[PDB]
Amino acid sequence: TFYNRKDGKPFDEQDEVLMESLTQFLGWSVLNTDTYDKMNKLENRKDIAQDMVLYH
Amino acid sequence: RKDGKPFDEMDETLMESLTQFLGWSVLNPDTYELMNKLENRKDIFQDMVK
Amino acid sequence: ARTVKLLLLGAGESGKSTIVKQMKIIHQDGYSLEECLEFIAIIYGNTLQSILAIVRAMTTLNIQYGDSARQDDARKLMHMADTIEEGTMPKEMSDIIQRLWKDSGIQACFDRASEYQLNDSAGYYLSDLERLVTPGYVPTEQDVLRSCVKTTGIIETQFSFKDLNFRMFDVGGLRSERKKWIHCFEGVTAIIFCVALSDYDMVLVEDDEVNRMHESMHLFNSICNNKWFTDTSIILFLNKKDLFEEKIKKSPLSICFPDYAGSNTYEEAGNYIKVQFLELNMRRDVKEIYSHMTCATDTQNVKFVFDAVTDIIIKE
Amino acid sequence: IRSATRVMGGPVTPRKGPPKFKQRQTRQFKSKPPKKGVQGFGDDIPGMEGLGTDITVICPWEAFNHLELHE
Amino acid sequence: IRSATRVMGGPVTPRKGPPKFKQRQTRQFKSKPPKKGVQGFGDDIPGMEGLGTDITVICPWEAFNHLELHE
Amino acid sequence: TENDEEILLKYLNFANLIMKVFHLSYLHNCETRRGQILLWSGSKVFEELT
Ligand SMILES: Nc1nc2c(ncn2[C@@H]2O[C@H](COP(=O)(O)OP(=O)(O)OP(=O)(O)O)[C@@H](O)[C@H]2O)c(=O)[nH]1
Repeated sequence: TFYNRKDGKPFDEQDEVLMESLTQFLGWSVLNTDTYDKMNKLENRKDIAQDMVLYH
Repeated sequence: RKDGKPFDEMDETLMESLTQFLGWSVLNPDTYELMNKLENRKDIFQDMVK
Repeated sequence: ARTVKLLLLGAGESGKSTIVKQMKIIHQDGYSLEECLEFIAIIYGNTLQSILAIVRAMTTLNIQYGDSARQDDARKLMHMADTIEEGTMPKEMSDIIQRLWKDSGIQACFDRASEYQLNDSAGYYLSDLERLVTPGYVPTEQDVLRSCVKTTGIIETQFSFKDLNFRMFDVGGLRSERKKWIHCFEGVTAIIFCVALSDYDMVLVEDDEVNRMHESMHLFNSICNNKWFTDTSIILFLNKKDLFEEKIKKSPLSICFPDYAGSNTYEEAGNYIKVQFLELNMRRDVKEIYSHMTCATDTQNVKFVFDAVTDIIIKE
Repeated sequence: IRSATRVMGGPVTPRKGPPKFKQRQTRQFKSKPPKKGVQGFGDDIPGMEGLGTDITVICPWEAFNHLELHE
Repeated sequence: IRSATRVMGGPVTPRKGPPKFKQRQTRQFKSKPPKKGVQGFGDDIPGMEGLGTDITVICPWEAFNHLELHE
Repeated sequence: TENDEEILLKYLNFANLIMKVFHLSYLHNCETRRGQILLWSGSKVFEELT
C-alpha cells in the first residue's frame, strides 16, 4: 500500500504502471526464496544420515 | 545496425545494461549444480545405512 | 462459363478444407459410402491425441486429479499407447479413457483450454467413445464432416452450378506452406479469405507469444490492398460461429482488443470485428468486399450462402 | 479569493454510485493490431509495433511486389 | 551522383591515429553535485539528480527558513 | 558586420525550438526499449532452474 504523493495530485495511469511492474518483478522473484528452503532441508538430511552412518 | 548509421552513446548504454543483467543472473545455474550434488550425496549416505 | 478459378486461403486451422469436403462430398461426384476406410483411423487418432495432450498438460497447469486412484490409470495409458498400432482402439484403451474422463479433475483442465493446444472437435468426440469402439460402427455424416487433418498440398476441385466450369485450389495455412501460394497467384478471377471467429485468446503453433486475431488481420491487410489482385474481387468467410457463440459469453474482449467497452453478445461484437477487419482496405469506394458467417460442418447455411456467392460472381 | 471554482474542501463530482475497480494483468502478447491512419509524437519505436518480425517472412510473395504477374 | 560532398564508399577523416577503447565503470556512486545552469527539456526527474533522499536530513535547521534572527 | 550577428541571433529562435524537440524524442525512444528488454528478460530468467 502506497499512501500519499509529494506533488499533491492524485494517482493516475502512469503511476499504476510504474508501481505495478515492480510488484510483478518481486512476485516473480520468490523462486530463490523457495530454493533456499529446499537446500536448507537437504543439508540437514545429509547431516543426519552421516551421523547414523558414523554410529555403526 | 539496421539504419545504416554507426553505434553511439544511446546504443552503448542499452547493450551495457543488457550484459550487466545477464552477468548478474548467473547465480541460478550454479545453485543447479549444488542441488544436483547435494541430492546424490544424500542418496549415497542414505544407502550406506541400509 | 468459359472458366472460373477460385483460390481458398486464410489463417491456419480455420476450416478451409472443411468447405472443400462439404461441397465435393455433398454435391458433385457423390458421397463416400465406404467412409470408414479412412474415418476409422482418422477419428481414432484424433480421440487418442486429444486425451494424451490433456493429461500431458495436467502436470504443467498444476491441477491435481480428482481421485487418488486416477493417478495410476494415466501412467498405464502413457505406457500402453506407445506400442499400439494405428487405427485400433482395443477395450484396454477405451476402458482407461472412459474412466479418466469420468473425473472431476480433468474437467478443471478442460475448462481452461486456451493456455495449451488441443483439437476443437475432440470435445464432441470422446464423450461417445463407446459408439466408436463397438464393432461395425459406420460414422454419421455430421460425424464425417467433423474430422480433422492437415490440409497441406494443392488440390483441384470442380464444383458445378449456373452451368459453369469451376477450378478450386487450396493451400496449407502454416508459414512454411505460404511459399506455395505464389504459383497460383497468376491469372485468377477471384480470391477467398477465411477467418476463424473463435480465436481471440489463443496463440500460434509456430510462435508461442503471438495472438491469432492479430496474425489474421496482418495477413489480410497485405493482400487486400495489393495491386496484383486489383482487378479481381475478394470474398471473406467466417467460420466456427458455434464455438464463438459458446465462448463469447465466457471471456471478455479486452484481452484481444484492449480498448473495447460494453457487454458481449453474439451480435454486438460481430460488427465490431467485421468493421475492424474491413477498415484495412485502402480503396474505400473503388473496390468492395463481402463477408458472411458460416458453420462449415452444417449444410443449410452452405447452401444458403454458396449459391448467392456464385450469383454475385456471375453478376459482374 | 475562492480560487474561481468556489470549492475549498476537496474535489467535488456530479455523479454518484458504487465504486468500480480494475482487474489484474494476467496474459501478455508481443502483438498489436495494425496501425491506424494518423500518427503523433512517440509512435515509431522499433519492436513496440507489429508482430516482431518483418512483413517479408509472413508474406514472402510481397518481397518482389514491384514486378507484375507477367513473369 | 554528386552527393554534395564528393565522397563515396565510406566516411573520411582529417587525421588518423591508433584506436582508443572505453573503460568499464565499477563504483556507481548514487549522489550528484548540486545543479547549475539553464534547465532545458528533459530534466527535473524526481529520483535522479539529487543527493540522498531529502534536504531536511542534510540540513536539519533549514526547516526554520521563514523565521527571523531573534526567534 | 555586427548587424548580421543581430539578425542571426534574432532568427535562430525558430531553430532552437525545432532542434530541441527532435532530441527529446530520441531519448524517449531509447528509454522505452531499455525498460522493455529488462522486463521481458526477467520474465524468462525466473521460469525454471537450468
Ligand atoms: N465446432 C466447429 N468446428 C469447426 C467448424 N468449422 C471448422 N471446424 C474445425 O475445423 C477443422 C478442419 O479444419 P482444417 O482441417 O484444419 O482445414 P484448414 O482450415 O484448411 O486448416 P489446415 O488443414 O491446417 O490447412 C475440423 O476438425 C473442425 O473441428 C465449425 O463451424 N464449428
